[PDB]
This record gives sequence, C-alpha cells and structure tokens, in this order.
Amino acid sequence: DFAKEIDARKKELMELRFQAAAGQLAQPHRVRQLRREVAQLNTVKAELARKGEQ
RNA sequence: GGUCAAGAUAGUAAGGGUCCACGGUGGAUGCCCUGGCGCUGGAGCCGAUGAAGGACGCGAUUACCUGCGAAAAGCCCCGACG
Ligand SMILES: [Mg+2]
Ligand SMILES: [Mg+2]
Ligand SMILES: [Mg+2]
Ligand SMILES: [Mg+2]
Ligand SMILES: [Mg+2]
Ligand SMILES: [Mg+2]
Ligand SMILES: [Mg+2]
Repeated sequence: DFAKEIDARKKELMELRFQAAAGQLAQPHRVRQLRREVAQLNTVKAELARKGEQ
C-alpha cells in the first residue's frame, strides 16, 4: 500500500512547485515537510524488506 | 618750504626660494590574530557490496562555499546534552 501514499504526496508536492513558480506560496514549510514524509515512507519500507525475509 | 642741478637710496612679484603652520596623498611603523612554520609524539591504507578526483543537481528567494544526494543543507535506530 505504501506506494499509494508516496505518490499522493508527490502530486501535491508538484502542485506546490507549480504555484511556487507563480506568486502564490503562502506556506513554504509544507514543501520540505512533504518531502520528509516521502523519505520516512521509503525508509520504513526498507526497514520491512530485511525483516522476516532476513 | 618752491624751481632747477648733481648724487645716493626704497618699495613692487609674474613666478621662485628657505622656514613655520594646516591638510591630501600613500600605506611604512606599533599593536593585534581570524593564518602559517618546525619539532616531538601519535595514527596510517581506499577500491568491483564502485575508490581517489570530478560533472550535473537539492534549497520559499541561492551567483560562491559547505553538506547532501532524486527518498536529496537530507531519511531511520541507539546513546549523550536539555
Ligand atoms: Mg633732472
Ligand atoms: Mg600628515
Ligand atoms: Mg599559533
Ligand atoms: Mg567515491
Ligand atoms: Mg525549487
Ligand atoms: Mg528510487
Ligand atoms: Mg544542548
């Protein structure tokens, strides 16, 4: 299921980039906060990959 | 006092010179250290699970440096500080 939440994050992240090329970007923090949720995502996936399979 | 004669003799500065005073220039000098040099003593290999050194790129705004790498001034677990 993890990839679904990853890509849902990626869509709004690109939406923020698109506004940021424009004059609208009132909450820049949401930018970097959206990316760490991606990284944590991927990280935890690797944390399951070794688990169980050994 | 006046005229004539003969004689001697100042001052003037265009610009200059020596000295004094006030600056401009310039960055010597003292002081300092954000940087070096040397000795002693430690520690001493990286790489095909990708080295050394790089090229692009990552930031709301980022030309240079750092750090980092599309999971990108970073992600997770432990411990320390508070
Ligand atoms: Mg005469
Ligand atoms: Mg002087
Ligand atoms: Mg010194
Ligand atoms: Mg290397
Ligand atoms: Mg950008
Ligand atoms: Mg990937
Ligand atoms: Mg502290």
